[PDB]
Amino acid sequence: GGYDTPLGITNPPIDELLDRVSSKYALVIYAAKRARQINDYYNQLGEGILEYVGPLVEPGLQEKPLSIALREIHADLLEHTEG
Amino acid sequence: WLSAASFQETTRVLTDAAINCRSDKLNGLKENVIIGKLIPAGTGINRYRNIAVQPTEEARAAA
Amino acid sequence: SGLTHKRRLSALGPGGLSRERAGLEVRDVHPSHYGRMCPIETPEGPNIGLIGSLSVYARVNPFGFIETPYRKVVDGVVSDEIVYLTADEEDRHVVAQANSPIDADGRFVEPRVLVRRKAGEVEYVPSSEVDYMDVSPRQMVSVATAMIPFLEHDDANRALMGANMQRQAVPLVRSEAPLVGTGMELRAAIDAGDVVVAEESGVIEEVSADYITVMHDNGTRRTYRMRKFARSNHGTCANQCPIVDAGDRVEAGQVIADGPCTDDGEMALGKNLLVAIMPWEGHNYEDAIILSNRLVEEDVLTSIHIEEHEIDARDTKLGAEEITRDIPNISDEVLADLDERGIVRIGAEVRDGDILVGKVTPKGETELTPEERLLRAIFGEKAREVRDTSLKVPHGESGKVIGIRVFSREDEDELPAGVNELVRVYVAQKRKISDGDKLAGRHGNKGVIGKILPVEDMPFLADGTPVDIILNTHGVPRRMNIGQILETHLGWCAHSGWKVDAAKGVPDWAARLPDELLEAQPNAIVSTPVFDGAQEAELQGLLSCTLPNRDGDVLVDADGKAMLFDGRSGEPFPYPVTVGYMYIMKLHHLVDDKIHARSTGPYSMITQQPLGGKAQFGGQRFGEMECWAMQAYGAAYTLQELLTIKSDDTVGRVKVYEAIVKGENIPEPGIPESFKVLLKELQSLCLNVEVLSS
Amino acid sequence: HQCGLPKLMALELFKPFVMKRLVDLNHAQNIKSAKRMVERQRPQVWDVLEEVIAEHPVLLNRAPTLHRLGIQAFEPMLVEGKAIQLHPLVCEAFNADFDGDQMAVHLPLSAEAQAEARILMLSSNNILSPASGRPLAMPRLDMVTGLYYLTTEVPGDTGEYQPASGDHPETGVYSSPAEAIMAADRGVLSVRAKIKVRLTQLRPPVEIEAELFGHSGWQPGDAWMAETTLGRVMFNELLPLGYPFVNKQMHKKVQAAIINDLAERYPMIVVAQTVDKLKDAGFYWATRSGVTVSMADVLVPPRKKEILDHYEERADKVEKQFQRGALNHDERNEALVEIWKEATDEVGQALREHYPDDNPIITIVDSGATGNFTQTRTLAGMKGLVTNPKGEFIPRPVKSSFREGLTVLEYFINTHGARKGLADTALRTADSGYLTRRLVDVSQDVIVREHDCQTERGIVVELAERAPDGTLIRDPYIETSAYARTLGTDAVDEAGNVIVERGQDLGDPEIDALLAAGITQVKVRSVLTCATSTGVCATCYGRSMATGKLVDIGEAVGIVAAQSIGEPGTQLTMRTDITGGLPRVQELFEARVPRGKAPIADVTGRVRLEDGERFYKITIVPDDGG
Amino acid sequence: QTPRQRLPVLPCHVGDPDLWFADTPAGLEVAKTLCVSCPIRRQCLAAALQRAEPWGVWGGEIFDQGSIVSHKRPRGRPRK
Amino acid sequence: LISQRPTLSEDVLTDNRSQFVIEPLEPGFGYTLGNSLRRTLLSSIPGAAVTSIRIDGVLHEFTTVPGVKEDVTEIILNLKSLVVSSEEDEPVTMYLRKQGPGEVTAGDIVPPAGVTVHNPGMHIATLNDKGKLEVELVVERGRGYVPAVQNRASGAEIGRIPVDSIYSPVLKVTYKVDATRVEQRTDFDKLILDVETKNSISPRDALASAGKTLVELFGLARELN
Amino acid sequence: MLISQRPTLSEDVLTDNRSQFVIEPLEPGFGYTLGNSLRRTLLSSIPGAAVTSIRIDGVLHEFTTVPGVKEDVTEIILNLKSLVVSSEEDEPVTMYLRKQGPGEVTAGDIVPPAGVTVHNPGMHIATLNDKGKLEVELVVERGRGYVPAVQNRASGAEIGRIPVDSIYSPVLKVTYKVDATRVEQRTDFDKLILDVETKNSISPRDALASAGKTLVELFGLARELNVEAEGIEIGPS
Ligand code: SF4
Ligand SMILES: [Mg+2]
Ligand SMILES: [Zn+2]
Repeated sequence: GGYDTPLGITNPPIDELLDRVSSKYALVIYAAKRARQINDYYNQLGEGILEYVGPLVEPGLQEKPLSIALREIHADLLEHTEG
Repeated sequence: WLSAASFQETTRVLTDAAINCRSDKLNGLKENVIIGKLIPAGTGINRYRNIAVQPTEEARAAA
Repeated sequence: SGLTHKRRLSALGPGGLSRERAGLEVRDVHPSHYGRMCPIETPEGPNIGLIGSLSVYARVNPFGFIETPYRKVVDGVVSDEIVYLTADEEDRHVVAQANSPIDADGRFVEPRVLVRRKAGEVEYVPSSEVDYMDVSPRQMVSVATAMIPFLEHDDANRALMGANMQRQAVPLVRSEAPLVGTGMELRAAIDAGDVVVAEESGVIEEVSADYITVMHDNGTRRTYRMRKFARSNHGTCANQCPIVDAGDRVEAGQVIADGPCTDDGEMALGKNLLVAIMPWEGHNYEDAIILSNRLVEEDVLTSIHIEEHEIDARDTKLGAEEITRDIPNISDEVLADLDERGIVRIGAEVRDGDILVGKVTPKGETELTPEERLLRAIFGEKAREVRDTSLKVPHGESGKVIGIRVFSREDEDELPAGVNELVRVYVAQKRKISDGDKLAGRHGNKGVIGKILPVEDMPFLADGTPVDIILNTHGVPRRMNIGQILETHLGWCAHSGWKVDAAKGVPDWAARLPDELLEAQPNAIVSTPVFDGAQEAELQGLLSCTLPNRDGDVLVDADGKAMLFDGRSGEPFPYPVTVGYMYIMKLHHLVDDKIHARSTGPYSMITQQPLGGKAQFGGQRFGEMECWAMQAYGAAYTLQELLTIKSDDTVGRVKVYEAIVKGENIPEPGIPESFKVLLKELQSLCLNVEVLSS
Repeated sequence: HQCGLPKLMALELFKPFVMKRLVDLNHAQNIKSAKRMVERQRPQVWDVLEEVIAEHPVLLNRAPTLHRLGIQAFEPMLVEGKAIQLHPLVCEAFNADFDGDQMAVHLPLSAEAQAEARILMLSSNNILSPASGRPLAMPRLDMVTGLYYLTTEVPGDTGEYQPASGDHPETGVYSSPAEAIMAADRGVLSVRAKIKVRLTQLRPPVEIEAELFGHSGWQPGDAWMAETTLGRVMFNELLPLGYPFVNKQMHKKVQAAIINDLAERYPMIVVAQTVDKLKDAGFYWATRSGVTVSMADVLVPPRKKEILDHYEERADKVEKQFQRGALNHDERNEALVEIWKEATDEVGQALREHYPDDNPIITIVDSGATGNFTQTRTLAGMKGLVTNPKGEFIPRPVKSSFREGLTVLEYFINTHGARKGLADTALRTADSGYLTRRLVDVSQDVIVREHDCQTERGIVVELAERAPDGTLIRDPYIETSAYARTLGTDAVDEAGNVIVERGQDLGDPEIDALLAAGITQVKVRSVLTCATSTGVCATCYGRSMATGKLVDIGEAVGIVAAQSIGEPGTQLTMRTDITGGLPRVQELFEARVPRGKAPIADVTGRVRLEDGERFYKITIVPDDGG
Repeated sequence: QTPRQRLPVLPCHVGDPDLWFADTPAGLEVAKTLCVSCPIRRQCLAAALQRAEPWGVWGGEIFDQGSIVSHKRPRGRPRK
Repeated sequence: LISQRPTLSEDVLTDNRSQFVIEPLEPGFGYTLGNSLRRTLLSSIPGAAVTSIRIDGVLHEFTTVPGVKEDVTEIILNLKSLVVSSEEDEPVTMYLRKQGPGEVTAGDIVPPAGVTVHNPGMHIATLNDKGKLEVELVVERGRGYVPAVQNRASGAEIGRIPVDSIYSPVLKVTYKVDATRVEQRTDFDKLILDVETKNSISPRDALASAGKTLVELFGLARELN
Repeated sequence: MLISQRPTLSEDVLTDNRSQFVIEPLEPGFGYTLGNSLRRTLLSSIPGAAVTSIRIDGVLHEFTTVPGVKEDVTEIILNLKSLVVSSEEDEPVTMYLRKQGPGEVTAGDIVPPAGVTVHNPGMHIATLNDKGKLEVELVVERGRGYVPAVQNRASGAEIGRIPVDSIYSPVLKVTYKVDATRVEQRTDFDKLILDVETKNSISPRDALASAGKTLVELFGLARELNVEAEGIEIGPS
């Protein structure tokens, strides 16, 4: 668990991420569906609230929704069940 | 048969599968590329495509 | 390259065999080629050995066979009756070798001389069956491959690449002659015809930038017009400039005017740049090249390119097109340069995408949407019943405008039917050197330009002179082209100048050296010919005595190395480093010809794939090997996306575009159009194709 | 994970994204105004473009795309200029030189596709080649020369430690590598001397730590002495904190072993940062090392004329005996071929004996950076023999070296072999593409489906057969036969206890335990014996080498297998009438009857060796009574 | 952060547009004074003159159904 | 502990080339100090050079004046070698009247107030009896090197030929240290600089400018507290 | 003219004494022109103090081991070499420490005379075992840079006075690198990233201040030759 702090696209580290899922494919689909929910919530905030809710962690200034979703998964804030 | 038509004798490969009414299965990787659906390997299998994503309820109340 | 495109022997074409029919025993080198076709030079693609060049001394028979000169040595006494022979007589007789030690009157010296035989054999014969000695060495070699110095120290692969990329240089704007070459550079320039040559001896009367009036001996005069900045066939300038004065006397055959790549008559394709062969901090890895900024500042490597753009005015079904200042609703800002009748003025600097010719086409009248009707009623504008098709400069092109040639059907000129006015604009950007451009030496050591450093953090000798290009040292031993190292050592010797100390007579290495190579001025030129050059002993002996610069300073010691400081850190390098004066060219595979991108542009008609080519936008081909790569990675979605919505799904492409622009999620892909085409074909061929749900 | 990008390309690439963003910042109120602003390239688009381009991965690809690592995903960053910059380590995977080769950029759009290019195809997560498991981000030529010069040790160098006493102490010891660095920045020390530092932040090797602390040396804290160089300390600080001290000379095989063990024991992000620090120090010490090529650094052997006269007398005697008609033409050419091969090997031996160790050319060769010794032999020594257009040898042969320069006839002879190699390389490229196409079209359906086939069958593995004197000599084919395969049954040494149970991954410590226990025949579980319907179960296939762990349940092992087999074409030379090259592989998978049909037995027992005239005829004695 | 044209500077479209069609002469006086700070009163006023406006504040000036007004009389008996 | 500070001495070889010697320094300091002064000198001395010219009979860079041996681009590459020296930072103009046969040296340029041309003997172009040459030039100030600033970046007419300029009045700078480094640990360096400048300003003035730039820069790192 | 962008300076902390400065942004170039000079001045300019030579009873020429103590003579020497101290008197002051009997000798056991200031008592220097007695003198003088062990040219003056190497300087390790921020809006301005770690006699901030002072005097030596010249200006904060 000792390294330099990762920077750019590699934060959070994938080898530490992967203990939350079973396999890389499931992790990819996990993050992509969460990012679709995030972007739908961001686009649909002008009117009344839809069934999707929020970046559960606080984002940066201009942060990509996929990166927000990955930090959520690393934050141990979601749960899922495969097909 | 759809994959088999890509090699040779496409007239011949069709014209006997036409007699047998040989329905294809769409299970390989060569045929799903042709008809433009998801390949059944990697992130295309039904274990990894029906994944439901939802927040945990201990963090639902923090929102 | 203009010279060596002629004297080319192909092998394919009508009446000849194609490349698929080219069996492997026609691309080889049959040993009758010695003197009749050069074995070095060939295109290196899928055309190796099919296309070859003539030799230097060859000559074609009345019947179309290829002759070759030979001295006719009689009874061990070498005569001078030069006798042309063909392949059959060469197979008949016994042929000697070019550098045989003749005893200064005709007699041989050693009794067992080298000989080529009938079957391509190399033997040893007593000196009485010899009846034909070669005229010279280098008879087996081409024209381009007779210009590489120290060719006999190089491998044939790298010699092939060097002689192949000697025909891709560019004409610079200064064109300095090389410090060391072979003597056959003057003849290849005055025989290439791109140098104006005086025809009768006389006295120059009046020079200019554009015409020379040579006054002959008897009354008559003659004026030689020049060609100032005419476009070549590949987009380079073809400028000429005189090299004489108003009072000189010239003789019939003297060079009077340099051409594109000439200096004082002889050929010159590049500049002499100081070089160093250490690896430098990873910026030259797997043979990249770094350069000083002095090349950019002093315009050492600065070509000129000339581009031609063309547009025309046909007759349509809905009327006739026209060339006007007036266009659809574009402001007077873009009309700041256009002349009274369309095209831009001469000298108006353009940028990317600006208007060059203002042409607007009669589009007829279509029906009106009610919303457009409401907006036009609101704003109160012209109906604009004509559609604009203006010639605009494509991406990344700029620079001045030289000439605007205009042809008209009204003006009694030859035009295709329906076309009324045909116009042509010449745009001439001056292009500096930049990273991404290709540089090459003479021995096929090419490489792109890595990082143009500033001048101060570039290593320098003890005199303060910074080097100008740093090569890499891992690329020399594994390719076997040490001709560049020998050329570099001789380049430093020829630059700094030598004087052999003949105090106690001539030293031992300088026995075979001629007179007046014992000493030479600094920055004087030499010439080593191809297969009889300077020996390594002569190179070491010249490097021993290399008279100092301004102070008492021999910057380069006996090994050829030198002591380099480091401009970035400051400390000296701990080990001495080879320096010396190489000669490198600039290649016409510049980056701006090659770089193109495409977001969304035109499309095919019969299919719906995007177009291809860099003249239009063009998109990259996504081959089946890359399909295999994506499948083996396991990314299904990227593969499906690359095969549905970026190339085929014509109703989904615009949905993707508007979803990107609005900011929503990307929608799910639809059925690609190729599958529907295949489905309709299979239904058309009386095959009851049905899909199954359950 | 980064890569460059020119701005005049990236602006064209990201045009709709930048249109949306600069409408949202009101620099242009409508889309047509945004498009005209982008076309005129007003200066606000760059400050918009950086914010729209951060953390948005793009792809790279170089045609031809041989194997799975041909397409990798990189995070872009803006480069003023016109050429795509590239990380120097990944050129080994892309097989890209810098002679003018061109790569192509694509761009993923959807959230799914960006997730795939961020997690799967990211360049930092592809270090091991899937064909063999060796690394492909290992430092190549230039940095390898740098690390070799850094970690070599020179006796007799400046400021060496000597224990010369009775008058004054050792004067070689140093309290800390900080003090050693200060002394080397002064004029005293060289990098490659031999000193006795007192390290504190480097973990000692296993034997020394067992000697001193036994087991509890937590090397964050403690202090110990070591008679290394300075350079090995300086290089060894690049490796992670837990890694034991190395103290060797960094030949390329040693660096492959270090990076392989590191990737086995540590996460990929640690491996990536380690190999990047390795690249930086490798380049910085490569430019200090003074590797230059000059004609004073190419020495001819001083015995070549004596060697050539001694072989020349034998060649002249053979030619004289053919001149008298004592033998035939093919015997003449065969004898001359043998004479000149012996002469070439003799002069190569003399050259390698003559060359000192610290020469630049032999340093580049010996480090494992590039090349072999034959190229040095041709560059100084003799060329040897050159082949024919048909392929036979020329019995002339060449007796000169490229430093001394060839003559006209010898250059003419060399041209045949040069042109032949040049054409046949492209021919072999096309044939390798054909073979890869056939193998892909056969095995494009084997994908992992279940997790456990639940059989008991399996193949056996030789694994370090017993010596006749009696010891376990390790078999040379283990990494391609026994590593990374799960165990079908357990292994028990001499009917005692088990050592490794069923289901273990069978890596190096299990290998060492089985070798120490003294067994050869294990029965690994593998595919061939997989009992699923279509595709293979995950637990049979073993450890996927691209990850270093077990495979998932969706991997396309068939396409990985086909690309890993068909990629090392264009390095399969046949020989100098039985096939032994690339077409030998081609007829194997086609399974046709080979030309060199040597028959096999049909029953055991004694045999009757028996020859007739000009062709043999052997019968076999049966023991079955048939 | 905008770097747009002079549209927020343009005091025509700063607030509610129905203010500019006020049915109270006092209520449009603020509107008429608001185009005292307008950069483009000449061309706007000229355009409104040539296009024969029927209504509203134009160029910092109200318009009748045909032409220019000083200012409209309110409801009721006009005064002395 | 050495109780001394180094004293900058001086030595003049020729009128535009002179030496400077600093002694004594710490060991391992002479190389770095000389390199810092060299990198300061070679690219950060403000000077003055011709930016844009405008001949009368031409419209762009790619033609020929009627009656000259050279052409427009050759006149450009001759004029890039000029050495002018201005006082104020504003664009001043200097002209060139020449008529009839002879040679156009650089000495025929008539400067306005402030500026001056330091090498009148430079050959620019040659003229026959039918040639007529009228060219103005613009002189700026500035430092370093700047590429050709485009015409459309300005608002000029068609005739305004732009030329990339090089204002740096220094040419070739080297050093050489001499480490005493004796066994009594009385060790010190002796930095022997060597400046040669392109006749515009004296090497003393060039070195003074470099030293003032470095002092002003290191005042920041001094000014933390 | 003007530098057109004022370079800032922002310190940092990793340990008690290991800072990591960063200067940003500079002119193109200039990162290597000031970072290398700053590194060398930091290493070899700041005064400090250390031990020059020791002399220990019992051993006069037998440099193998000392009676009573358990570790080697070389272990004692290179243990004592890493002892942080400061002084005032430019003459070579002397020291003395004495301890008998069993126990562990730490650096606080030495008695300091006037001027000297041992900045860590808590550091092991010996472990005297089984009724031994250790008596060691030390020579401390101030200095700069890092000299090697001075050869005993006065070997007739003393025979047991073994000289040692002496790290005079207070800093210990300086690394640096550059970067290439904002190549389009700011046209390739460089970001210097220093890294200085020192022993705890002084702090990195005042270390940087003293380095800047000696450098600005050294370059003002060159400046005060023609003060009426023109160079690049920065301005106020
Ligand atoms: S009416 Fe007056 S304030 Fe309103 S937009 Fe027109 S000119 Fe401007
Ligand atoms: Mg290549
Ligand atoms: Zn199985």
